[PDB]
Amino acid sequence: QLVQHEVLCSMTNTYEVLEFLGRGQVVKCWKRGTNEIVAIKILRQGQIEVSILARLSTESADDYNFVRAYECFQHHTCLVFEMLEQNLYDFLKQNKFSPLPLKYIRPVLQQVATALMKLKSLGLIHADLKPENIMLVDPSRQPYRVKVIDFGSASHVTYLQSRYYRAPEIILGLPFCEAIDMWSLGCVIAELFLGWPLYPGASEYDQIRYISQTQGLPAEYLLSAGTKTTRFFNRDTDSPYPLWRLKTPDDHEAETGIKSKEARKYIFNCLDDMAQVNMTTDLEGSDMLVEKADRREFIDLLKKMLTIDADKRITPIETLNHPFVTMTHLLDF
Ligand SMILES: O=C(O)c1ccc2c(c1)nc(Nc1cccc(Cl)c1)c1ccncc12
Repeated sequence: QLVQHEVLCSMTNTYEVLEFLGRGQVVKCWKRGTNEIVAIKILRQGQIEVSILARLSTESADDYNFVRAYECFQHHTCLVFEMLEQNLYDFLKQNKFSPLPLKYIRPVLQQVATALMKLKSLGLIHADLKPENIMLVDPSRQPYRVKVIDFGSASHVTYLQSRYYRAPEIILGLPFCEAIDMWSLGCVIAELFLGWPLYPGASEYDQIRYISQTQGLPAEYLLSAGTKTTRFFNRDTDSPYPLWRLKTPDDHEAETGIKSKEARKYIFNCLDDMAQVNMTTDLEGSDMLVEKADRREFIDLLKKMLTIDADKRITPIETLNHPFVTMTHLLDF
């Protein structure tokens, strides 16, 4: 867990520490001799990280919108990163949790989907995509330019992801791949759209309960394959063709001690019902057709990212081709 004060020595530079950033740990340091401020992270989970940072060090961090890693050096192994400004949670919070308009959501989506495409091409799973792991480079001089950070959970093709952004296959204990990151991306853009997480479950039970209430139960063939399914669902009869039912909150609390909570600011009966919420009424004529068409494309993309079966879930390349991202739906105006 190390300690603090001032200064550290690289294999190629020297870094004076100025400020603690959070708990491995991350610290803000001055690249001595330059005008650069950098973020240094001080950590087998480190071996996997450095290797993946290495396999990406050869790729274009700016082109694919993932954080630039400069050098690795032991001192405890340290990792030097470019300094970013603000993660998406602090952005929303600093904005009093008001919705983000779609026109600003679109370029964030496009940059993160691009990074996911780069990761899928290298056979890599990020496994911790979430608003804290997406940072605005400079919200004032480069508005809405973002970098994906934190490959500490990353892996090549258990208990993964941050719970609000966790895919059904991880909740249920199914086989999985890089598709889990696309589910997290859907939860991220929905949250920018709402100003609040879509599925803020306080436990894995509440998480799959929220998802099931808005999207229906996962299909029987998924439930029957999951190693964790019976923690949250009962077979009302034996297979073949069990009648799968979600445990009720009272029943689930009774056998578990976990009390269910209500953490949602919005409860949708289905994802289509999102399309209308928080729209500007003042829009006149052709501007409102634009907005209504933008929202239809956005929920259409959102539903394909939040497809419960990972085999049917849209891929990064295909979202980069979706009209919400490309804006071909707006040419009809
Ligand atoms: O892991 C990385 O790749 C990683 C890479 C870059 C940053 C980071 C983590 N964490 C930051 N802040 C932060 C905020 C809260 C908790 C923690 Cl542990 C760290 C940060 C800030 C400014 N610029 C780059 C970073």
